[PDB]
Amino acid sequence: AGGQMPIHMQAPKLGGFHNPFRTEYQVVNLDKVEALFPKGGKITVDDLVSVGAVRDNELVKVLGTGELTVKVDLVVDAWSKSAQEKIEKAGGSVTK
Amino acid sequence: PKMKSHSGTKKRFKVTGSGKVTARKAGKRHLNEHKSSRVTRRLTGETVLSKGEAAKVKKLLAGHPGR
RNA sequence: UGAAUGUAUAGGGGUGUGGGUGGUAACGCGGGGAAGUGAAACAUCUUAGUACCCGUAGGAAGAGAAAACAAGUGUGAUUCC
RNA sequence: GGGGCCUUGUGGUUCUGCUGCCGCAGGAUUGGCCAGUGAGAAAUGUUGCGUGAAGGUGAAGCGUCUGGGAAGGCGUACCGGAGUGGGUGAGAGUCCUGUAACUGUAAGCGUGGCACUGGUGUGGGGUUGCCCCGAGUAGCGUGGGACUCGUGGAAUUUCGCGUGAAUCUGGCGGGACCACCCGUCAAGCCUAAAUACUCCUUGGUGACCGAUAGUGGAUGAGUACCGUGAGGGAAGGGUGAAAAGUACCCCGGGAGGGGAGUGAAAGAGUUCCUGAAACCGGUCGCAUGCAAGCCGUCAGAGCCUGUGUGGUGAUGGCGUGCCUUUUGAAGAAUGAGCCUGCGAGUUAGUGAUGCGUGGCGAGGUUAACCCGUGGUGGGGGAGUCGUAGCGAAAGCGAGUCCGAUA
RNA sequence: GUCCGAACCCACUUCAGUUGAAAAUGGAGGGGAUGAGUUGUGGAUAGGGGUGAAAGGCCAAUCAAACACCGUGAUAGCUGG
RNA sequence: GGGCUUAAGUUAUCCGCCGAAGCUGUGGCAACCUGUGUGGUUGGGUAGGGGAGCGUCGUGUCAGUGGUGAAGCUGCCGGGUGACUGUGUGGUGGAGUUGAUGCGAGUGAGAAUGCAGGCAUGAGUAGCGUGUGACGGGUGGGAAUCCCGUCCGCCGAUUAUCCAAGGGUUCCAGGGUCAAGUUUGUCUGCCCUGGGUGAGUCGGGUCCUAAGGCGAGGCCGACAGGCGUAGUCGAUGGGUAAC
RNA sequence: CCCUAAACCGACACUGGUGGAUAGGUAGAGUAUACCGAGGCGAUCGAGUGAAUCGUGGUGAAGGAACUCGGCAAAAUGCCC
RNA sequence: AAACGACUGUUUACCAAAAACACAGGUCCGUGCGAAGUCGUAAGACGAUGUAUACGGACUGACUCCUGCCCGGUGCUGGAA
RNA sequence: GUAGCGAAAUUCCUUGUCGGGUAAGUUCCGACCUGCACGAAUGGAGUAACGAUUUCCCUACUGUCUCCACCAUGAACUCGGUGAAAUUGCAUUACGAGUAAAGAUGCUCGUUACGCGCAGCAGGACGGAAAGACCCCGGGACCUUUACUAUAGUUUGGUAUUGGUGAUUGGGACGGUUUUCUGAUUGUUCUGGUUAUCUCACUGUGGACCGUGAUCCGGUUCAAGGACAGUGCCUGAUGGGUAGUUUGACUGGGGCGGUCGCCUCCUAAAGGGUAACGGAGGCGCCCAAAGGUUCCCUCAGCCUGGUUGGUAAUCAGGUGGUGAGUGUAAGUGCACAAGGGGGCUUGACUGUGAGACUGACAGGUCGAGCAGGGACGAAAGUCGGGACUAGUGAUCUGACGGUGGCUUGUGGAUGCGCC
Ligand SMILES: CON(C)Cc1ccc(O)c2c1C[C@H]1C[C@H]3[C@H](N(C)C)C(O)=C(C(N)=O)C(=O)[C@@]3(O)C(O)=C1C2=O
Ligand SMILES: [Mg+2]
Ligand SMILES: [Mg+2]
Ligand SMILES: [Mg+2]
Ligand SMILES: [Mg+2]
Ligand SMILES: [Mg+2]
Ligand SMILES: [Mg+2]
Ligand SMILES: [Mg+2]
Ligand SMILES: [Mg+2]
Ligand SMILES: [Mg+2]
Ligand SMILES: [Mg+2]
Ligand SMILES: [Mg+2]
Ligand SMILES: [Mg+2]
Ligand SMILES: [Mg+2]
Ligand SMILES: [Mg+2]
Ligand SMILES: [Mg+2]
Ligand SMILES: [Mg+2]
Ligand SMILES: [Mg+2]
Ligand SMILES: [Mg+2]
Ligand SMILES: [Mg+2]
Ligand SMILES: [Mg+2]
Ligand SMILES: [Mg+2]
Ligand SMILES: [Mg+2]
Ligand SMILES: [Mg+2]
Ligand SMILES: [Mg+2]
Ligand SMILES: [Mg+2]
Ligand SMILES: [Mg+2]
Ligand SMILES: [Mg+2]
Ligand SMILES: [Mg+2]
Ligand SMILES: [Mg+2]
Ligand SMILES: [Mg+2]
Ligand SMILES: [Mg+2]
Ligand SMILES: [Mg+2]
Ligand SMILES: [Mg+2]
Ligand SMILES: [Mg+2]
Ligand SMILES: [Mg+2]
Ligand SMILES: [Mg+2]
Ligand SMILES: [Mg+2]
Ligand SMILES: [Mg+2]
Ligand SMILES: [Mg+2]
Ligand SMILES: [Mg+2]
Ligand SMILES: [Mg+2]
Ligand SMILES: [Mg+2]
Ligand SMILES: [Mg+2]
Ligand SMILES: [Mg+2]
Ligand SMILES: [Mg+2]
Ligand SMILES: [Mg+2]
Ligand SMILES: [Mg+2]
Ligand SMILES: [Mg+2]
Ligand SMILES: [Mg+2]
Ligand SMILES: [Mg+2]
Ligand SMILES: [Mg+2]
Ligand SMILES: [Mg+2]
Ligand SMILES: [Mg+2]
Ligand SMILES: [Mg+2]
Ligand SMILES: [Mg+2]
Ligand SMILES: [Mg+2]
Ligand SMILES: [Mg+2]
Ligand SMILES: [Mg+2]
Ligand SMILES: [Mg+2]
Ligand SMILES: [Mg+2]
Ligand SMILES: [Mg+2]
Ligand SMILES: [Mg+2]
Ligand SMILES: [Mg+2]
Ligand SMILES: [Mg+2]
Ligand SMILES: [Mg+2]
Ligand SMILES: [Mg+2]
Ligand SMILES: [Mg+2]
Ligand SMILES: [Mg+2]
Ligand SMILES: [Mg+2]
Ligand SMILES: [Mg+2]
Ligand SMILES: [Mg+2]
Ligand SMILES: [Mg+2]
Ligand SMILES: [Mg+2]
Ligand SMILES: [Mg+2]
Ligand SMILES: [Mg+2]
Ligand SMILES: [Mg+2]
Ligand SMILES: [Mg+2]
Ligand SMILES: [Mg+2]
Ligand SMILES: [Mg+2]
Ligand SMILES: [Mg+2]
Ligand SMILES: [Mg+2]
Ligand SMILES: [Mg+2]
Ligand SMILES: [Mg+2]
Ligand SMILES: [Mg+2]
Ligand SMILES: [Mg+2]
Ligand SMILES: [Mg+2]
Ligand SMILES: [Mg+2]
Ligand SMILES: [Mg+2]
Ligand SMILES: [Mg+2]
Ligand SMILES: [Mg+2]
Ligand SMILES: [Mg+2]
Ligand SMILES: [Mg+2]
Ligand SMILES: [Mg+2]
Ligand SMILES: [Mg+2]
Ligand SMILES: [Mg+2]
Ligand SMILES: [Mg+2]
Ligand SMILES: [Mg+2]
Ligand SMILES: [Mg+2]
Ligand SMILES: [Mg+2]
Ligand SMILES: [Mg+2]
Ligand SMILES: [Mg+2]
Ligand SMILES: [Mg+2]
Ligand SMILES: [Mg+2]
Ligand SMILES: [Mg+2]
Ligand SMILES: [Mg+2]
Ligand SMILES: [Mg+2]
Ligand SMILES: [Mg+2]
Ligand SMILES: [Mg+2]
Ligand SMILES: [Mg+2]
Ligand SMILES: [Mg+2]
Ligand SMILES: [Mg+2]
Ligand SMILES: [Mg+2]
Ligand SMILES: [Mg+2]
Ligand SMILES: [Mg+2]
Ligand SMILES: [Mg+2]
Ligand SMILES: [Mg+2]
Ligand SMILES: [Mg+2]
Ligand SMILES: [Mg+2]
Ligand SMILES: [Mg+2]
Ligand SMILES: [Mg+2]
Ligand SMILES: [Mg+2]
Ligand SMILES: [Mg+2]
Ligand SMILES: [Mg+2]
Ligand SMILES: [Mg+2]
Ligand SMILES: [Mg+2]
Ligand SMILES: [Mg+2]
Ligand SMILES: [Mg+2]
Ligand SMILES: [Mg+2]
Ligand SMILES: [Mg+2]
Ligand SMILES: [Mg+2]
Ligand SMILES: [Mg+2]
Ligand SMILES: [Mg+2]
Ligand SMILES: [Mg+2]
Ligand SMILES: [Mg+2]
Ligand SMILES: [Mg+2]
Ligand SMILES: [Mg+2]
Ligand SMILES: [Mg+2]
Ligand SMILES: [Mg+2]
Ligand SMILES: [Mg+2]
Ligand SMILES: [Mg+2]
Ligand SMILES: [Mg+2]
Ligand SMILES: [Mg+2]
Ligand SMILES: [Mg+2]
Ligand SMILES: [Mg+2]
Ligand SMILES: [Mg+2]
Ligand SMILES: [Mg+2]
Ligand SMILES: [Mg+2]
Ligand SMILES: [Mg+2]
Ligand SMILES: [Mg+2]
Ligand SMILES: [Mg+2]
Ligand SMILES: [Mg+2]
Ligand SMILES: [Mg+2]
Ligand SMILES: [Mg+2]
Ligand SMILES: [Mg+2]
Ligand SMILES: [Mg+2]
Ligand SMILES: [Mg+2]
Ligand SMILES: [Mg+2]
Ligand SMILES: [Mg+2]
Ligand SMILES: [Mg+2]
Ligand SMILES: [Mg+2]
Ligand SMILES: [Mg+2]
Ligand SMILES: [Mg+2]
Ligand SMILES: [Mg+2]
Ligand SMILES: [Mg+2]
Repeated sequence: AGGQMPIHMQAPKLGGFHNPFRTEYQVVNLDKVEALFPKGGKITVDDLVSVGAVRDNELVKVLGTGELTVKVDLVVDAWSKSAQEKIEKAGGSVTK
Repeated sequence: PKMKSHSGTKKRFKVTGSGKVTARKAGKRHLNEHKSSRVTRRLTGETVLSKGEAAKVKKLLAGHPGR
């Protein structure tokens, strides 16, 4: 920077740490679930969301931005509270 | 060969979902007694870089997504 | 054969049993090990265990058959990509 | 785990000593599951394969035209498991060498593999009572080194100096350390393959160079030459299809030339293909000895030529080089004597980041490697980017974080 | 380690040379000339080292760290292209 | 500047003209904007940004072409807005190469006190390295510079003679005059061919040791190596038989 | 065969450097110097011409350092008894 | 006649030959011998086949007359509450 | 600062002053002392002899000169032969006064000049030769030292090599004298300091002997040392002997001096901004009140009267609007007071920040409204330090307190993260 203390020295270091064993949840939304299983997907699974798109060999958390007018049984790894509430409101369920 | 990323840039700069470059505010590590609570509030946040500084940081990060 | 000397050894006298000496472009292994350079100076650091050097191979060498990994199941020598 | 302690099992035996006239071991042509020239506790002859080094066979065109010469033109046939090349007086599938295909290899120290010969040879179950399981080692301290780790919370590993253990109810590892759990059994050794390399050998290849390039080196090249020495280190390729390299004559001491011969060409004559520029001259046209010229440019008479456009240019106007570097250069700032040749934005990353363009598209894409000895094609989705963000993180999630479920 | 003075060794002054006859000389003089003299042959000391009656002198015709090769296409915010 | 007051000086005022790549007229080119029949605006330019091209070499493909003459070189006559060019026409030359469309670059030079070669400028100029030569005759294509002779001059503690070191055939005879020789050259220390060096006693070795070198074992040193004993080399010396 | 060099060391057929031996006559102390001997050379571009000028020597009236930074150079002195 | 150096010598090969170096003489410090000192990692070696009248280092520089005051600072030597 | 010496190889002033020498003497040489800034082994003062040393004088002598002339020669010059060199953007390359990068053959205005040679001379072409050797800026090298950081070497102690036995001195174990204890202890064991002994550790040494008929080396032995020394490792000191390097910039060249961040004013041209080694000053604090709030008050000066008492202390009356005052510079403010005084207090808060100001950025500044929990006030309301603007330092690294997010098999620990 010409001898002036450069930005990458004047800015303080963002401290913190990384979790050595952090796992990342592949996330699928209710919009996507409705769009890719419109005929009232009875039992969606990890393999089904993978053949659609979830980037398999990972945990397959489902989130809840959307409407989900159909009844669906997700059977996935973890889910959000709003997603679960919408699913039982529509008449479906989650497992695992 | 692969281009290494700048270590200080990795440790100091973040990239948001919309491509904004943000750093931590400077001047709050010590000598905080004379500083009012208003000054500490101004210095405790997260600052968004200017366009030129953000471009320089993005060049320094060899595609590293920031901390 | 056995000194000083006692044991005996060193040494001495035979015999010729086998091996060695030196060369070699690159690659190997073990060891010694810079500086210019970069850091816009510079000493930590870098360059780099590089250049060079010593010893020493083989057709390849080194490594190699878990006093290993793994993390809750498991994998099952080493080398190389 | 092994030894020990036993319940059994050794290849069918001639029939030897010992332990107890039980059993154990030596024994001997003979089975033999096997196993072998390997690292494997070892290493000694005869017979079965294609071949490398050399070779052998190896297809099929004449006629006309122009030419010094036919491979070219024209006509017309042939071969092809052969139309890859390279030669031949010019551009050849059938002229030559070969090529395709097949074949031979006697020989090798031959080599590889097979048979034989020959040489070498089993365990399972129970059992703690005992016995053994690699010591100046492992650890520890200290001074250094290697590990992402630059002494640190410093594991693991290593060298020097000290100190120095347990040994199965044991040792070591799982990043200080302890416990438990899981793994493992150091301080003895040997091990093919995948990997690295090319002084060499053989064959082949090139949107590689073509004599200032490519090796320093196309030639007496590591030579000439330079240096006491280590060492440094050049330059010089081309007649023609064939020397047919110019007989003989003339001027000349020769050199060289003039005739003549050879040749398609000799102004291809050896200093030899092509023969550029600087540079040096002969001849012809015009101008030029009253003139002050960055040398040009515009105007322009005359002369020459007319191949009716070109050459030259009296005389008038205007006009201070090129480059570099500079606020500013014709500058008395820098560089350039001249020509010819050479001499500086390249290349590599499944690098970073844009754009153009093409493909596919909520998907896109493979890397290594495998197959194609037939390539540029196919496989390979391990990975990787996109698919949700926010937070130091646990985590939560169209939200998240600071905050008091503000 | 006397005196004068050839050879010999030296190098004080001057002139010439200074694209020289010569990358240090020539002409004219000048100092030493039995001494710490001079010279031949062979040998010894080697680069952060040598040797030096000491000038940083000399070490193969440029020495405040020789030469050659190598690291190496060192680096140069500078100059040129 | 000439010259000017008889203004061609100063000043007020009036009427004309000259005068630029400015403006206008006319012809061509180009960029951009605009509704897209029109038209409008614009086009000096260094550093620098963007866009579109020329030429060279290699190469895929197609079309070809070439001894009835390719490349290169060199005239003339033409062409394009530029790099450049003609499918015009000769000359030289003797084996390749053109157009279209892609692909790949060792792709363009006037400068670097750039590198290599060739060649100018200074210039027929400076110099030709201490000096004494003259003449008669000869040789020869050619003579101041070769040979012979006669005069003359020079050196003479060296311009003589012989060794060592070093050089290496230069020595001798014959043939030669491209090069070399600071000129000429018939001449040469040059070139070519052939020839020439004879030792029991001379100088070295076969004998000896000095300085110093190397060094069986050995001692020392991580390695590499250092030193050194016994020894063994090493003249510049000792020893050694001819004039 | 050259060898106080045209043959060696200096890039040269280079007014430089190069160790040792022999070394006569006359004048002289002398191996200085002059002219000669033994012997060897005439030197490796010449021919001319009274230019300035530069180099190298020579002479000088009267004066005698007035020159000049300075008696620089030259002159004088010089040998033997 | 003055300055400098006592003297003969030595020195910047290639701009300085001197008043600079050396010198004989002087003083101080070290060294009892496997010396101190020096070269070397070491062994060894020089010193020296020497032994304090010797050796090494430092300064001074023939000779004559002399060489004053200061131990606070620094160094050296000795001492150790 | 003595002897001695002194305008000196030292004396700046300076050609000091006087004396000698010359017709004339900044030099000379003899004196003076006013020694800018002599001085006693970095020796002081002298000194016969010596010197291609430096300086002055006399004599002789001369072309050194007045003042040059002449002679001969090697070049020069002409003819024949042979035949370079540095240099070179160019060329048909005048002068004058101008002009221009401020010194022109080349530009302007004029003047002069037929074309070409030969021998000469050096005023110019900022002539040629050497990318200035001075200066500055960047880099390097070597040198120095009480620069920094290291190191060879030298030195200290520990420990290993390294053992035997003693005394002489301190700390416990340990019981059982004292008196668990202010004070004494002894014996039984253990452990330091110091010191002397002993000797097939070791010393590379003095003698002898052997390997051998060897000044190396080794072995045996004697003598002398002796657990010391030596060496390894660890450790403190020393260490320009050696090595790598650092040693700022600004600047009317550099050095010296001064300056470097922040605040106020002027320059600054009536917004903001605006440079100089321009002109003036301040800051690196202070205050638990000099902060918050509420209520109250008005100053300085002047005039008159008054014990001590004066120009001016305290008091009275009159006058007096800002001229006093403001913790601290200056400006802008403040008398409605932001100036003076009393009461009660801790908002010198926690979570925040709509919206703006100002910088290239880092950053700097203001801030309404809200919640929590407070202070003051009857309330309205005000309070996130101070009338305002200086009183300050990014990041890294480390530290303390809190928190408990993470922790490499698990649980701890440890480490880290957050505040
Ligand atoms: C008295 O002031 N005058 C005017 C100067 C001067 C006078 C007379 C001289 O005789 C010399 C000099 C200058 C020096 C310069 C020296 C320099 N060097 C020492 C770094 C240098 O750079 C070179 C060079 N080769 O470039 C030399 O020539 C050099 O060494 C040398 O010799 C010099 C001389 O001769
Ligand atoms: Mg800074
Ligand atoms: Mg903190
Ligand atoms: Mg705070
Ligand atoms: Mg071998
Ligand atoms: Mg370094
Ligand atoms: Mg650096
Ligand atoms: Mg740098
Ligand atoms: Mg192996
Ligand atoms: Mg296995
Ligand atoms: Mg055939
Ligand atoms: Mg035909
Ligand atoms: Mg074991
Ligand atoms: Mg361990
Ligand atoms: Mg350690
Ligand atoms: Mg490390
Ligand atoms: Mg450890
Ligand atoms: Mg763990
Ligand atoms: Mg192995
Ligand atoms: Mg070549
Ligand atoms: Mg060619
Ligand atoms: Mg060539
Ligand atoms: Mg040679
Ligand atoms: Mg023909
Ligand atoms: Mg021709
Ligand atoms: Mg030719
Ligand atoms: Mg030709
Ligand atoms: Mg005329
Ligand atoms: Mg004119
Ligand atoms: Mg300038
Ligand atoms: Mg110029
Ligand atoms: Mg000029
Ligand atoms: Mg310049
Ligand atoms: Mg030039
Ligand atoms: Mg050029
Ligand atoms: Mg996957
Ligand atoms: Mg004498
Ligand atoms: Mg001599
Ligand atoms: Mg001299
Ligand atoms: Mg001269
Ligand atoms: Mg004398
Ligand atoms: Mg020698
Ligand atoms: Mg000096
Ligand atoms: Mg030299
Ligand atoms: Mg150096
Ligand atoms: Mg390197
Ligand atoms: Mg460079
Ligand atoms: Mg320049
Ligand atoms: Mg016009
Ligand atoms: Mg116009
Ligand atoms: Mg117009
Ligand atoms: Mg334009
Ligand atoms: Mg225009
Ligand atoms: Mg441009
Ligand atoms: Mg044809
Ligand atoms: Mg071509
Ligand atoms: Mg093409
Ligand atoms: Mg090029
Ligand atoms: Mg060119
Ligand atoms: Mg050239
Ligand atoms: Mg010429
Ligand atoms: Mg002439
Ligand atoms: Mg001339
Ligand atoms: Mg001439
Ligand atoms: Mg001449
Ligand atoms: Mg002559
Ligand atoms: Mg002659
Ligand atoms: Mg004759
Ligand atoms: Mg004579
Ligand atoms: Mg005589
Ligand atoms: Mg011979
Ligand atoms: Mg011959
Ligand atoms: Mg010869
Ligand atoms: Mg001869
Ligand atoms: Mg000739
Ligand atoms: Mg002849
Ligand atoms: Mg002859
Ligand atoms: Mg013998
Ligand atoms: Mg000897
Ligand atoms: Mg040996
Ligand atoms: Mg002998
Ligand atoms: Mg001998
Ligand atoms: Mg002779
Ligand atoms: Mg000679
Ligand atoms: Mg020679
Ligand atoms: Mg006589
Ligand atoms: Mg004589
Ligand atoms: Mg004679
Ligand atoms: Mg002779
Ligand atoms: Mg000659
Ligand atoms: Mg004449
Ligand atoms: Mg005379
Ligand atoms: Mg006369
Ligand atoms: Mg006279
Ligand atoms: Mg007279
Ligand atoms: Mg007189
Ligand atoms: Mg005078
Ligand atoms: Mg005068
Ligand atoms: Mg004189
Ligand atoms: Mg005389
Ligand atoms: Mg005196
Ligand atoms: Mg004096
Ligand atoms: Mg003297
Ligand atoms: Mg003396
Ligand atoms: Mg002398
Ligand atoms: Mg000498
Ligand atoms: Mg000299
Ligand atoms: Mg002495
Ligand atoms: Mg010693
Ligand atoms: Mg000795
Ligand atoms: Mg002295
Ligand atoms: Mg004292
Ligand atoms: Mg003292
Ligand atoms: Mg002391
Ligand atoms: Mg005076
Ligand atoms: Mg004075
Ligand atoms: Mg006087
Ligand atoms: Mg004294
Ligand atoms: Mg003193
Ligand atoms: Mg003094
Ligand atoms: Mg003295
Ligand atoms: Mg004295
Ligand atoms: Mg005297
Ligand atoms: Mg002298
Ligand atoms: Mg006189
Ligand atoms: Mg002449
Ligand atoms: Mg001539
Ligand atoms: Mg002017
Ligand atoms: Mg003028
Ligand atoms: Mg003019
Ligand atoms: Mg002109
Ligand atoms: Mg002339
Ligand atoms: Mg002339
Ligand atoms: Mg001139
Ligand atoms: Mg000049
Ligand atoms: Mg310069
Ligand atoms: Mg220089
Ligand atoms: Mg110079
Ligand atoms: Mg430096
Ligand atoms: Mg140097
Ligand atoms: Mg010690
Ligand atoms: Mg000890
Ligand atoms: Mg004792
Ligand atoms: Mg004893
Ligand atoms: Mg004793
Ligand atoms: Mg130093
Ligand atoms: Mg230093
Ligand atoms: Mg460095
Ligand atoms: Mg600086
Ligand atoms: Mg500066
Ligand atoms: Mg200044
Ligand atoms: Mg303003
Ligand atoms: Mg304004
Ligand atoms: Mg400004
Ligand atoms: Mg108040
Ligand atoms: Mg506070
Ligand atoms: Mg806001
Ligand atoms: Mg502020
Ligand atoms: Mg509130
Ligand atoms: Mg209340
Ligand atoms: Mg206040
Ligand atoms: Mg207040
Ligand atoms: Mg830092
Ligand atoms: Mg793990
Ligand atoms: Mg907080």
